[PDB]
Amino acid sequence: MAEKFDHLEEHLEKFVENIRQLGIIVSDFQPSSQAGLNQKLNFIVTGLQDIDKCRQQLHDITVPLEVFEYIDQGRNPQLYTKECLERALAKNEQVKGKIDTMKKFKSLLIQELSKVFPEDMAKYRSIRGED
Amino acid sequence: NLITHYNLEQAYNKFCGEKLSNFLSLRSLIEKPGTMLAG
Amino acid sequence: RLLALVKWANNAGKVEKCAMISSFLDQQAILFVDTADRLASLARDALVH
Amino acid sequence: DRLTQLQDAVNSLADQFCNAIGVLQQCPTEEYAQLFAALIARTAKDIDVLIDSLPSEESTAALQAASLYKLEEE
Repeated sequence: MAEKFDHLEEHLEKFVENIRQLGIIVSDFQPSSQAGLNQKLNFIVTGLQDIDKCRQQLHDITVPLEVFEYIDQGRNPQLYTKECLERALAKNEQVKGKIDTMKKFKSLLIQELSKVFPEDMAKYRSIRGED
Repeated sequence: NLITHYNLEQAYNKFCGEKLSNFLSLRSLIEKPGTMLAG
Repeated sequence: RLLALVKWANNAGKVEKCAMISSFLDQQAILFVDTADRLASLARDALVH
Repeated sequence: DRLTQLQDAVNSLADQFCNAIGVLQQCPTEEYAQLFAALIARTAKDIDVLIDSLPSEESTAALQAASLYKLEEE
């Protein structure tokens, strides 16, 4: 989905941002505002549970382990599609180059074949009529 | 072509002819990993 | 890293379908070269017997 | 002799059928295609042989014994 995705967002997103809060104040301890700090912790607990609720239905979703590594290397997916895209080039090269290998291969083939006896005559029915 | 028969072409535009840093240890875990009264 | 999961994890069905497409391809070329070696087997083994 | 050639021609027939693909399956780009225009062209020259190899055997060869026999007495 998206708006449960987007919930994981703005909520759990809010959870990261709240952390921005957490650190930024927790550089500086005022003897009590740990009240504010630990109320953020309180936010952390109401989160963590609510999250996991948002997290055991999150599906642990099937693991693109490597492309994981790739975004575990932070290298974002799009480059994946991109890089296999570059392969897909190389591969379209191979495949259709081979068709060419054919289209000449046959072509120059039949060329000489004619420059040789083009005389698989009767069965050239199928042959010619096969072109 | 065969994206032609594989519909990815939008992703062609997007995705015809940074990332980590772009869009703005632990992994080993990922391999082998009244509270107010307390503190 | 997570929210990045969140923030680019939009891509699944495609990207898989992609990798799939890759693999679809690659196997054609296998098929290809494999058919060839297949010959070469014939070439030697066949001939020399 | 001349037999062994026909045997050589069949050996070439496969040989061709292989490396005449060899690079193709493994990869000067139309130059390629003339490597290939060749590849066949070699195949050609072979088939030529085949053709000429060909006109070679003589066809009632069993009796040629009994011919030998009259010759034996010779």
